Amino acid sequence: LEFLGIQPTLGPPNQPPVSIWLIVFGVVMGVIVVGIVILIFTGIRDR
Amino acid sequence: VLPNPGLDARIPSLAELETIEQEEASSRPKWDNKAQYMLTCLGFCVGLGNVWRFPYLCQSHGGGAFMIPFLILLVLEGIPLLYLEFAIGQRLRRGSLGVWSSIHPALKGLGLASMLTSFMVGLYYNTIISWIMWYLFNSFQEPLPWSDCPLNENQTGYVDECARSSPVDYFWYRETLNISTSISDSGSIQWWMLLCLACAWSVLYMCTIRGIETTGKAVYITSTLPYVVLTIFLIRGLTLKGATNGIVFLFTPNVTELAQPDTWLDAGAQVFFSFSLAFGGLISFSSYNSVHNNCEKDSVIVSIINGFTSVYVAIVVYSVIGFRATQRYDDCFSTNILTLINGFDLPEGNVTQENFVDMQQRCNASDPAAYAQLVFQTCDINAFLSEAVEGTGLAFIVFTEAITKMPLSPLWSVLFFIMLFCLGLSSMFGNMEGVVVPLQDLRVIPPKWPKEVLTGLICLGTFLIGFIFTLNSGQYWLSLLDSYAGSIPLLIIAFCEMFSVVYVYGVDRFNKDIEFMIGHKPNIFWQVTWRVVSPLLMLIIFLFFFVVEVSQELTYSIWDPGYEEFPKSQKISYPNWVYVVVVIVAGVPSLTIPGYAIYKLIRNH
Ligand SMILES: *[C@@H]1O[C@H](CO)[C@@H](O[C@@H]2O[C@H](CO)[C@@H](O)[C@H](O)[C@H]2NC(C)=O)[C@H](O)[C@H]1NC(C)=O
Ligand SMILES: *[C@@H]1O[C@H](CO)[C@@H](O[C@@H]2O[C@H](CO)[C@@H](O)[C@H](O)[C@H]2NC(C)=O)[C@H](O)[C@H]1NC(C)=O
Ligand SMILES: CCCNC(=O)COc1ccc(Br)c(C)c1
Ligand SMILES: *[C@@H]1O[C@H](CO)[C@@H](O)[C@H](O)[C@H]1NC(C)=O
Ligand SMILES: *[C@@H]1O[C@H](CO)[C@@H](O)[C@H](O)[C@H]1NC(C)=O
Repeated sequence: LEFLGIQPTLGPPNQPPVSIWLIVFGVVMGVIVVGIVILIFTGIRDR
Repeated sequence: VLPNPGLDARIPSLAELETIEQEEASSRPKWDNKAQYMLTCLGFCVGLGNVWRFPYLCQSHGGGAFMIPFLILLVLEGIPLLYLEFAIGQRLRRGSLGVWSSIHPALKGLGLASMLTSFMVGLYYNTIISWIMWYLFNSFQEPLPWSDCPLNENQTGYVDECARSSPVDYFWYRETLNISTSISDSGSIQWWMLLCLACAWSVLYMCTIRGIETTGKAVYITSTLPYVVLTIFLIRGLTLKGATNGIVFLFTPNVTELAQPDTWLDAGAQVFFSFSLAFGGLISFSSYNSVHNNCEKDSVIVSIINGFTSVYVAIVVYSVIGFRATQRYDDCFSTNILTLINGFDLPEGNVTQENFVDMQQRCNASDPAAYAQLVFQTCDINAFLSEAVEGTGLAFIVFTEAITKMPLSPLWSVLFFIMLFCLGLSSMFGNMEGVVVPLQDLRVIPPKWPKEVLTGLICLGTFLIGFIFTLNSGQYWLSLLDSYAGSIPLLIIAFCEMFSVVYVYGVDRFNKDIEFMIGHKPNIFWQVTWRVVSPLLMLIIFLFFFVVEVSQELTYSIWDPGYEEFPKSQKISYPNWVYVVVVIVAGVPSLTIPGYAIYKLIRNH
């Protein structure tokens, strides 16, 4: 239903407020550093 | 006859092998089982092959017209080279540098050449993995970021760059890459890329912290995950819209393309990447097992599975391409129908796909000189299907939008990028093992110096030198590096390996030692391939590449919003100084032979 001279303009979306990519990177890096810490501890545990 | 040209009494002798095989000496890594070694070799081969290299060339040169020469050259050259590489190891019991220095120790240059080539390949790689994981991070949400354009400051219409082009090209070239108009022009560090690259390097270093003893476990799911995901893509990629539409396009050859030999030029290079030859790699994998292993069966099964996986990935890629082309053609036809209907105010349901030409003729006959105001565009299949993307657009641009059109887009997006990440990780494992091993093999490192320290130091150094790719001109530099990395160094390394095996050492002694080690003397096929088939066939393509190096032009597509016909490719040639860069890869291998000859001639007296 178009009026040939009147077009919609109010369509602003604001879905992501926190940039989920940042939190995903953060949890991935936390897991990575935990893994490297346990790996180096086990490697140095070669007593 | 005793065909030993005065090279014995210094190589690890056969009696030395008998003495070492009956007491299992320690201080040497060994695979837990033949499966952990089969699987890691398979993962390295598939990782080097089927990411950013095989599908891109398959869809760039036409498809089918490239698969046939690739298959014939693979079955003629890769199997002999793979068997030779796998059997020269497990015999001299050393790494690539050590193996090539054990016999005829005058040169030792091919080992360091392979070291440098692997280092460069890993340098330009692991940036692809950084981009893959960055695209993976932005998943896990229903409104995928590349599906929609961002609103301008006017809050009424889209941005000009995002409107003249697609949302996906904007999310890649601008939101992620932040590419520059010029090539020499640089920018900030682009902290997103720095964070992603640091994450990639950290996960790689953690995965191979202690070397083989960890990687053998790491591959157990890393070299097997991109086989259970890919298959299901088939059951999705066939029966959605393009069943026997893109696959049929792939299956029919192209006689015109085979006439142009340029495709052949790349095809050979592909097998070097497909079978992971010319690197250190498999040698360190090969010379880590017992002396009672059947190398021929290993080579044949690896080659067969590699060919099968190549066929699989080609089928899936062209399936997605055909589905996308069909969708674009359908939407263009619908736009044409809508234009006619709005022009002449016919009932909406009267014109369809098949009754369009007759109604168009009726419309112009009825009311001439008013139809002429309409702008009609033409669209037919085999015009969208023949369109080829350059660079790394195959997925970041094609597969992303094809996924968005699909119903449950985030799920297949995340699983596809996980597959890609796993393939890249297996690849990086493979060319990482070919690094440090030569460094610890040349034996100048201080004694204690635990391997973890050396791996960390090399990882941080590679991170520092790869810092460059995180700039605003990183994509251009990566394309420039890839335009010359590979091919010629790999061809030179293969020629050196073949020459050293055939002339130095000897074919006859090779037959004797393989017969004593496991038996099953190679039949005439292998002997004729190593004698005149493989070396001559590789030398002719090397010469052909050298000849056509003079006439191929030198340019690259650029992303300049401030330029007319913006959604089109622009070529601006190359700067005058960038040529100097490629010289660093020009004459690496044969530098040390004259130096050693001079040292021998002038040092004795
Ligand atoms: C088969 O391969 C040839 C090899 O290029 C294709 O040729 C290109 O076709 C496009 C559009 O017709 C032209 O712009 C180029 O000039 C052609 N290439 C050459 C040789 O210059 C041909 O279209 C392909 N046909 C298919 C896909 O079956
Ligand atoms: C619609 O009608 C136009 C008339 O303008 C068609 O064009 C002309 O067709 C005659 C052939 O009898 C040619 O000699 C002219 O050169 C054409 N152009 C003119 C007069 O400007 C036109 O072909 C029709 N549109 C379509 C379907 O193409
Ligand atoms: C990632 C940089 C270049 N882009 C590509 O290689 C994408 O092409 C591929 C590669 C592998 C696989 Br499986 C599939 C399904 C597609
Ligand atoms: C990165 O992109 C934004 C716009 O999205 C732009 O303003 C900025 O200048 C870009 N970064 C650099 C160093 O140019
Ligand atoms: C659809 O096209 C036909 C022939 O032009 C004509 O009857 C009319 O334009 C449409 N049909 C009906 C029932 O309206």
